[PDB]
Amino acid sequence: MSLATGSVAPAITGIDLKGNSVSLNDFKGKYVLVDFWFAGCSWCRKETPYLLKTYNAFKDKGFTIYGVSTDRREEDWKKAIEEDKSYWNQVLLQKDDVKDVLESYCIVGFPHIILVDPEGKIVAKELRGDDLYNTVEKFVNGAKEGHHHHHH
Repeated sequence: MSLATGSVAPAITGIDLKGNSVSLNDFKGKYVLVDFWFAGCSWCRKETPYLLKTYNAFKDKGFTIYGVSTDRREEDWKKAIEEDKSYWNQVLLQKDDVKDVLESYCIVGFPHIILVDPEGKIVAKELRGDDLYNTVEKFVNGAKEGHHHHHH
């Protein structure tokens, strides 16, 4: 396929709540959940709760949800964050950046969720519902700790 599990993902250029251009490399030290969404997308608004739980539970473990939105307005992007109550790293995709980013990810449809590792590679994707949480938990949570004393 165009993209594959383990392939390096391009850098996204999204504007933060203040107005700074934040890239993917700036969070390139955690498992980055790249969510492609916008206020006009019906299904993204449905999986918001799952992402919200996932972000708050894994942010400290070593994970971060990078929500990329590029709706009609910045005001509406801000509005959508208030609507969804989606408290995570939301970025406003620059209208030109959208073109490259969406295309290059082999993206011609929405929604779409990909799991990027700290090395910026798409480890997994198409994670659905609570499974996106469960899959991050599946990998990072435990069973690789080793319990070197006996329990820890």
